Amino acid sequence: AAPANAVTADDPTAIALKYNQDATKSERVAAARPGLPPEEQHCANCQFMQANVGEGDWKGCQLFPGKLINVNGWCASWTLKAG
Amino acid sequence: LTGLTDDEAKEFHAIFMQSMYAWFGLVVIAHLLAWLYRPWL
Amino acid sequence: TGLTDDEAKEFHAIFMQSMYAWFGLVVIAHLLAWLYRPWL
Amino acid sequence: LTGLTDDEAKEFHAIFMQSMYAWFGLVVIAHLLAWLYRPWL
Amino acid sequence: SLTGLTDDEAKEFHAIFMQSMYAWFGLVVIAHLLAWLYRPWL
Amino acid sequence: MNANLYKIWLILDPRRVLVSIVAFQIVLGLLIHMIVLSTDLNWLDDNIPVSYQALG
Amino acid sequence: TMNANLYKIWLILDPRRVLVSIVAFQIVLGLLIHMIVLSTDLNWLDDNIPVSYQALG
Amino acid sequence: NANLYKIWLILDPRRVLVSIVAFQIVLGLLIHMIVLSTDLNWLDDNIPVSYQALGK
Amino acid sequence: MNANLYKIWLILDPRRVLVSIVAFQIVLGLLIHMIVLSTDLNWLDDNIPVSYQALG
Amino acid sequence: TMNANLYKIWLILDPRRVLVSIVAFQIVLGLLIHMIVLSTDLNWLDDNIPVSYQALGK
Amino acid sequence: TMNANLYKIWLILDPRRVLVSIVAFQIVLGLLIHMIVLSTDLNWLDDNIPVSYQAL
Amino acid sequence: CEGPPPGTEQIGYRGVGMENYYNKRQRALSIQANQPVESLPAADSTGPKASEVYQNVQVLKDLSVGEFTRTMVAVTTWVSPKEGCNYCHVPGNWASDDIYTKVVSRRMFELVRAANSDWKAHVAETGVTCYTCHRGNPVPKYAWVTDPGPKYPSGLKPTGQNYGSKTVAYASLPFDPLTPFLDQANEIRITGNAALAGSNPASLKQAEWTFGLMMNISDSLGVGCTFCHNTRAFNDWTQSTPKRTTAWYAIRHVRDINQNYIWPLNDVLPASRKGPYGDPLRVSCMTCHQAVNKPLYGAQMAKDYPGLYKT
Ligand code: BCL
Ligand code: BCL
Ligand code: BCL
Ligand code: BCL
Ligand code: BCL
Ligand code: HEM
Ligand code: HEM
Ligand code: HEM
Ligand code: HEM
Ligand code: SF4
Ligand SMILES: [Ca+2]
Ligand SMILES: [Ca+2]
Ligand SMILES: [Ca+2]
Ligand SMILES: [Ca+2]
Ligand SMILES: [Ca+2]
Ligand SMILES: [Ca+2]
Repeated sequence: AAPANAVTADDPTAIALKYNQDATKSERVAAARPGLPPEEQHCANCQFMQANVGEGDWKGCQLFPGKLINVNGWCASWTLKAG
Repeated sequence: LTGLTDDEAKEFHAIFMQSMYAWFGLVVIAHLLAWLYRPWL
Repeated sequence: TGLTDDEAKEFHAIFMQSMYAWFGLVVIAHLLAWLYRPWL
Repeated sequence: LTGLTDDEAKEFHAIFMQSMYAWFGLVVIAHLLAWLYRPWL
Repeated sequence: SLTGLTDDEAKEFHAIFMQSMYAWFGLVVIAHLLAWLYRPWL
Repeated sequence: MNANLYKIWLILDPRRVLVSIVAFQIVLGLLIHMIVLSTDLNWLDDNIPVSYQALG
Repeated sequence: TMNANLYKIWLILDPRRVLVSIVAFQIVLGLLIHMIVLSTDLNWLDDNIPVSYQALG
Repeated sequence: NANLYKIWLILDPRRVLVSIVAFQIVLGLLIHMIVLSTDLNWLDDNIPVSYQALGK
Repeated sequence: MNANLYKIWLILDPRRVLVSIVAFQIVLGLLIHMIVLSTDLNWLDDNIPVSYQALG
Repeated sequence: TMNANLYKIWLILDPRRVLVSIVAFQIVLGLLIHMIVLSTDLNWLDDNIPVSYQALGK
Repeated sequence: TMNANLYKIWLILDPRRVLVSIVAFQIVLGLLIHMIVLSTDLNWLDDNIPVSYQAL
Repeated sequence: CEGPPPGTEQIGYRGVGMENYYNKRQRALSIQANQPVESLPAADSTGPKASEVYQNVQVLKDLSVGEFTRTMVAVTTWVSPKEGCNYCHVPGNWASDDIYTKVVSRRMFELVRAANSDWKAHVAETGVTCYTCHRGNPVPKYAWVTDPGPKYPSGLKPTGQNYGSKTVAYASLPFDPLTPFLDQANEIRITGNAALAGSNPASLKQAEWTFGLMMNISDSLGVGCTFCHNTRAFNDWTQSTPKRTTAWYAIRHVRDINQNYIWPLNDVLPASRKGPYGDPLRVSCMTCHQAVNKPLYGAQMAKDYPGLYKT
């Protein structure tokens, strides 16, 4: 039920960043990105998610301009939402 | 005109045609294998 | 050429066995190569 | 055709093959040492 | 005899040739013994 | 063909025809292999089934 | 399927010259083919397989 | 083959020996030069040790 | 065709004509292939049915 | 295992033409092998062993 | 180990041609070796030993 | 061996012989090998500037946060797609400069912005991106270091020439023209301006070094000398093509890149990025052009990234 501009698996940027729209099917453990335990890192708590784009579970992301991610996803550029 | 008697030209022709057909046969086997492996058309 | 008809029979016999022998080695060498480093 | 008689061609062939096998035998040994020292495949 | 040596002449030359060749090869072996001791390459 | 095609060897020299065929065929075969290797059909540097230098 | 009288090929073509041409052609061909193969991805000398022996130094 | 010895009735034994000797020496030089041009080079491989390093 | 057309071989050498045709045809055959290969009809580098360098 | 009639090689090949060829080949091979070795790490002339003699003067 | 009949070599190889070739080979070999050594660290001409003779 | 017909272009007046020939099949495969990566979707250009949202932005200050993020995604694909963001970034700390790739990349941003804004006499409106050089590799495939050449014995001084070297397109000309002319700024002109002798001290050996550089320039752009010269008078600007004027500025552009952008990074670059002389991998015509008269066959990539221009 993904919108038309959703980030898709064939997107080059998704490949380089190891994006998935379900963070439990992601490589969050291997990267061991700092700031939280890798078992709690998803899109809803990332600094790069734009809550003012998209709707529902399909919000905007800065790294994916013109596209939408899922709030339950993850990629290797994960950074704690301090703001 | 070539030195060959009418019977010699008959014998050389029989052997020439059978050998050329066999070479063409080898060519066909090789081109089938090549077509199976790498069709070019 | 000079060869008699029987001298052609004898040379042809040794030539064909030798050539088939050479061709058999070529097949074995290509089998070894295919097993080691298949190219198709 | 070369000048050798049939017996001469027989005697030369016996020594030639015996010598070539000795040479080929040495070649295998050298290759065995090369493979033990620096295997290349 | 295509070269022109008789059979005894070909036997005498062979004996002296093989001995000289082995003596040369002896020198070659002795030289390589020193090189391996001085500067082993394998 | 024709029943009297054998008479072609009364006109053309059998020996020269044979050697010309052997010479032509070896040259054509070398030429065609070169032509094919210079096209997309090249079967040596296509990394099929694998690239063996990437294995090192 | 060969013919029974194929041996008569040696009444037309010199068997010695054919032999020397075959030996000459085959040696040339073998040198050419090895160098061709050595110039592709299939090169078996500089492929560092099983190991790179320059890396040992 | 049992009648292979007759090859010396067709091909001059003296030139064949010379051609074999000449061919084998060139081939031996060629093969060494080929192997020395690759990773298998055993002379400049600093094995067992680099002797130029020993002098620095 | 005329009934007495066979009389052409009373005035033109059969062997040269046969040789002349063979030479012309081989040359023309090579010329036309190279020509066709230099146009849009080229069947070698047309990536049809597939590009084989793209398989890896 | 050599053949007893191997001496008969000098009935076929000229001993004189053979001896000159071996000498020439051995001289050239010797020159060739020395140069190849000098081109590698094995060089025994420019290795500054035991010492570098140009440093002594510069 | 040398043979007692080694003197018979002069029944085989011309003494004149051998002597000329030896002095020619030795002269050329000696020039070559002096060349090699000068081109290396062993150079005894440009080593400024015992002193450099080029004054300012 | 190649097969006819070649591609052809007339450069000069008819009969003067200024013509270019190329292989049609190699051109098609080169065009395939110089495809530009499709530009990212446009981002919202509104909101706060990067200068006031992030902690250590020294170059891209005036980009919006969206345009700034878009730029970071783009450079990752152009430079380090296999490694990702953390090729240039300390994990868990985007602001930290405590990794050598970020320090280098910051100067690379200034390099590209200087190229796109100040060197249009060279790069026109096409410009350059990180991709132009890096092509998806952190280390550009066609960077160069000063070439020491073959080994000599200790008693013979290397000549710097008389050797089969790709750098001068397989001539035996002086095989390192990059260091004296595209790094240092040695004089390239040798042709006299007067018919009679008396006022031209240039030398035959200077002619050979210049000739070697022109092989490299020609080879780097995939062209012959007649792309820029009428070879009846190499020195005569009035008979040259406008590409020669462009090439003149490009030489000075390349000098600026190596002396002012690459060389000052030498101490922070690892030893793996340095040549036998300790010099850093740096830039020549080949680095951008890669055997094409225009990088990427003139593909306009920089124009879709406003952060790749000055102020
Ligand atoms: C997709 C591409 C395919 C492929 C497609 C084909 C196709 C299709 C064909 C071939 C054919 C052949 N290919 Mg190919 N080929 C491939 C890869 C290879 C490779 C390689 C290294 O990969 C090699 C070595 C070969 C080799 C060969 C030959 C066995 C054969 C051509 C023989 C010839 O020209 O006959 C010349 C003809 C003769 C009759 C020679 C007769 C011998 C005489 C007696 C020789 C005497 C020596 C002579 C007198 C010397 C001259 C004298 C001088 C003075 C010394 N192929 C790949 C896998 N190849 C052909 C074939 O198999 O033919 C049956 C063929 O039709
Ligand atoms: C990695 C292996 C390399 C290669 C490396 C070498 C080297 C190295 C040499 C040769 C030599 C030869 N190779 Mg090979 N060769 C390759 C591929 C081929 C192919 C092919 C269809 O791909 C063919 C037809 C050949 C043919 C030939 C001959 C022209 C020649 C042997 C002398 C002779 O004239 O015999 C002709 C008589 C015959 C009966 C024809 C022989 C047919 C051979 C057995 C190949 C056909 C089967 C082939 C292996 C099919 C693949 C297997 C299946 C997929 C399972 N090569 C690949 C690219 N080849 C040698 C040579 O020149 O000898 C003088 C030689 O030194
Ligand atoms: C992937 C590449 C493979 C490889 C693939 C092949 C293939 C495939 C073939 C060869 C063949 C040969 N290869 Mg190769 N080859 C490799 C690496 C090497 C190296 C090396 C330095 O690495 C060397 C020196 C060789 C050497 C040789 C020769 C022994 C032989 C060619 C003979 C010829 O041309 O006869 C031409 C001469 C004549 C026709 C004269 C008449 C007969 C003569 C008298 C025969 C003498 C015996 C012959 C030399 C015996 C060797 C056969 C062995 C089974 C190898 N290979 C690697 C491992 N090689 C060919 C072969 O085995 O042929 C049987 C062959 O088809
Ligand atoms: C992996 C790399 C290995 C290596 C791998 C091999 C392999 C593998 C082989 C050789 C072979 C040879 N190598 Mg190598 N080789 C190495 C290093 C060297 C070095 C060096 C400076 O490093 C040198 C000078 C040599 C020299 C030689 C020759 C002794 C020989 C080729 C003779 C020939 O062509 O005969 C051609 C001439 C004729 C046939 C004429 C007829 C007979 C003549 C008159 C008598 C010759 C005597 C013969 C050389 C005696 C030596 C046999 C010993 C077992 C070595 N090797 C390194 C360490 N070398 C070959 C060999 O051992 O052959 C048996 C061989 O197959
Ligand atoms: C790191 C490598 C080593 C080294 C490794 C070797 C090795 C290993 C060998 C030589 C051998 C030789 N070396 Mg070296 N060599 C070194 C440095 C040198 C230097 C130098 C300026 O540094 C020189 C001038 C030489 C010169 C020579 C020759 C004396 C000889 C080869 C002659 C030949 O080809 O005969 C060819 C001519 C003929 C066959 C014709 C018949 C011979 C005649 C009758 C005799 C002539 C004199 C004879 C060669 C004397 C040898 C005596 C001692 C063993 C040296 N070496 C360095 C230090 N050298 C070889 C040798 O000793 O051979 C026995 C040998 O195997
Ligand atoms: C990967 C897509 C990626 C992200 C995401 C990313 C983020 C990022 C941020 C947030 C900053 C600002 C940090 C701050 O608070 O100061 C920043 C700055 C720079 N980056 Fe970046 N970055 C990503 C990828 C990359 C890659 C692959 C490189 C190197 C090629 C790179 C480089 C830089 C540089 C340089 C800066 C500083 C810029 C400046 O104006 O000074 N980034 N990045
Ligand atoms: C574009 C703005 C851009 C970035 C970003 C970039 C990054 C970058 C990095 C991270 C390095 C260091 C790589 C390493 O690990 O060593 C680096 C090095 C070089 N670059 Fe670069 N680069 C960008 C742009 C460009 C452009 C347009 C060129 C060509 C003119 C170029 C060239 C080079 C060179 C040369 C090096 C030095 C060699 C090296 O250290 O790898 N860069 N760049
Ligand atoms: C082709 C390989 C080629 C040659 C040859 C060539 C020669 C050449 C000379 C001799 C000069 C010096 C002129 C003088 O003395 O005043 C020279 C100078 C320049 N060239 Fe050149 N040149 C060749 C190729 C090319 C090509 C393809 C271009 C354009 C891309 C080009 C450009 C230039 C420029 C610019 C100069 C002037 C450099 C300066 O004065 O700083 N050349 N060329
Ligand atoms: C190296 C010193 C060098 C030369 C020489 C050079 C020449 C050159 C020419 C002549 C053109 C114009 C081609 C045309 O058809 O008009 C041109 C164009 C571009 N260049 Fe260039 N160039 C050299 C080096 C470099 C380097 C190192 C870069 C990358 C930083 C670079 C970039 C470009 C770009 C982009 C263009 C296209 C401009 C356009 O007119 O569209 N050059 N170069
Ligand atoms: S940058 Fe953060 S919010 Fe955006 S897709 Fe990656 S993990 Fe999700
Ligand atoms: Ca393949
Ligand atoms: Ca290998
Ligand atoms: Ca070693
Ligand atoms: Ca097709
Ligand atoms: Ca020393
Ligand atoms: Ca002195």
